[PDB]
Amino acid sequence: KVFGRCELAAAMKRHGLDNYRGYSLGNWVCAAKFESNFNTQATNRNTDGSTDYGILQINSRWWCNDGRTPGSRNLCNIPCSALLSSDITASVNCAKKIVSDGNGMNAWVAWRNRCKGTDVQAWIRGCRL
Ligand SMILES: [Cl-]
Ligand SMILES: [Cl-]
Ligand SMILES: [Cl-]
Ligand SMILES: [Cl-]
Ligand code: NA
Repeated sequence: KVFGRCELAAAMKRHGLDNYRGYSLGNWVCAAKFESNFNTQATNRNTDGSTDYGILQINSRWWCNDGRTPGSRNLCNIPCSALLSSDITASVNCAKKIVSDGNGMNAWVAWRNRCKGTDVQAWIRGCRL
């Protein structure tokens, strides 16, 4: 599923991400835009052999099991394919664990390079929330 901007904002808000660990909703929407272009089915292979999955490009090296990343962990305790569903619940719960682990949203390279320090509220402007 390819979400619309406000559709995704509303789904993320319902799942508890607005101001989660101090990150306003616009941060999460911005991160999703530049990580996946709002596409739940996005995958990208990394040089170390891990793969990023889903709307928030969650990495198989630490967070989910895809059966092809030797020596990796599965800290969200999910198959990585669960992160590609049109239902973002799995991705959101896993993202909550990630953002709590210490480095906050810096875990997402696109957020660090393209959202951090910008007017992120613009990503939810106009939406009925
Ligand atoms: Cl915001
Ligand atoms: Cl772009
Ligand atoms: Cl594996
Ligand atoms: Cl933080
Ligand atoms: Na893994």
